[PDB]
Amino acid sequence: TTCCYRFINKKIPKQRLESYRRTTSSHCPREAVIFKTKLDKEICADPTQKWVQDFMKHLD
Amino acid sequence: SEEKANFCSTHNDEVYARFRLQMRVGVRHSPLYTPSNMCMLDIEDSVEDIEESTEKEYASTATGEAAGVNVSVALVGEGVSIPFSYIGLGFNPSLEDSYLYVNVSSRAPWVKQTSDLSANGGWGIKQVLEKELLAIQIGCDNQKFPEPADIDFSLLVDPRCVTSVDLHVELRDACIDYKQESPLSLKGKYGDGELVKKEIKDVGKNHNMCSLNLNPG
Ligand SMILES: *[C@@H]1O[C@H](CO)[C@@H](O[C@@H]2O[C@H](CO)[C@@H](O[C@@H]3O[C@H](CO)[C@@H](O)[C@H](O)[C@@H]3O)[C@H](O)[C@H]2NC(C)=O)[C@H](O)[C@H]1NC(C)=O
Ligand SMILES: *[C@@H]1O[C@H](CO)[C@@H](O[C@@H]2O[C@H](CO)[C@@H](O)[C@H](O)[C@H]2NC(C)=O)[C@H](O)[C@H]1NC(C)=O
Repeated sequence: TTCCYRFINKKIPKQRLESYRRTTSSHCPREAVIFKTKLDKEICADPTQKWVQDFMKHLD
Repeated sequence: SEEKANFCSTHNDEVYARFRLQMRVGVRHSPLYTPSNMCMLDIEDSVEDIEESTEKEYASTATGEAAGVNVSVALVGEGVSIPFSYIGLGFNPSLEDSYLYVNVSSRAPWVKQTSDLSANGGWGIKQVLEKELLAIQIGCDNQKFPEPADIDFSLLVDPRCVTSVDLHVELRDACIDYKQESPLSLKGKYGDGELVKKEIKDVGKNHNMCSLNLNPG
């Protein structure tokens, strides 16, 4: 499992996205959400940014 | 330069992007990893579509794998292409814990003209400053383990094989050397950037070197 050392300060395009995933604590110090894409690229916003929590609600 | 100069001269009043990455990755091999010199690198661009808009999403991705470790670098413009023209690794084929250096660079407009991002009041610069996303990520290949000018990027790493990460990144006016300022001078860091900038510039004493340069024109 992968781990984020940095975060995007912008918000990612709604249209372009696809899947979602959430980290493994013991592994990754910072808990965060990983967003895949139509492009098959895994951007990752460090949450607390509601923009994320909403997007994930759109996912779910 | 011979050309770059003549060019920047003959092109005073507009701005072309140059994007530049430098990155030292600390590596840790799997106990079952076998030493190897193999290196695979690749660049791939793509032009997907912002449904809502009339404006295409452009994207350039560089990738390279060596020493059990694979890297992927993804730059995504809304309405602007910054084509990666080149990637280079410096890497160490042993089992030893070691460093892996990753260069990535855009095209020189004076090799092949990128867009003048300044046209129409700096429309492009709007597009970049606001829209451009950058996504770096690092993994372990197929090796198996025993169980505001602040550039806006995301780094995800598989920590099993990755010990450390340091990088300096920039997206800047491709002629800022011959200009006082520019409206495109974005920069980014993570850990000792200015250091890895110094160091990358000469690891070719103590590593294998592979790299890919795309055809000019
Ligand atoms: C990433 O990009 C940098 C910048 O282009 C590369 O820097 C180049 O590194 C090589 C060797 O690693 C340098 O060659 C050396 O030049 C010195 C000058 O004193 C010479 O005495 C040595 O015998 C050697 O030829 C070269 O100077 C340098 N280029 C520039 C413009 O500084 C670096 O190699 C890249 N890293 C990679 C692919 O891992
Ligand atoms: C490093 O390489 C691994 C192995 O190729 C990549 O993992 C693949 O991810 C895809 C998802 O599209 C999965 O189907 C498989 O788990 C993997 N491919 C296989 C086993 O052939 C991973 O994408 C790479 N990471 C980076 C940053 O390049």
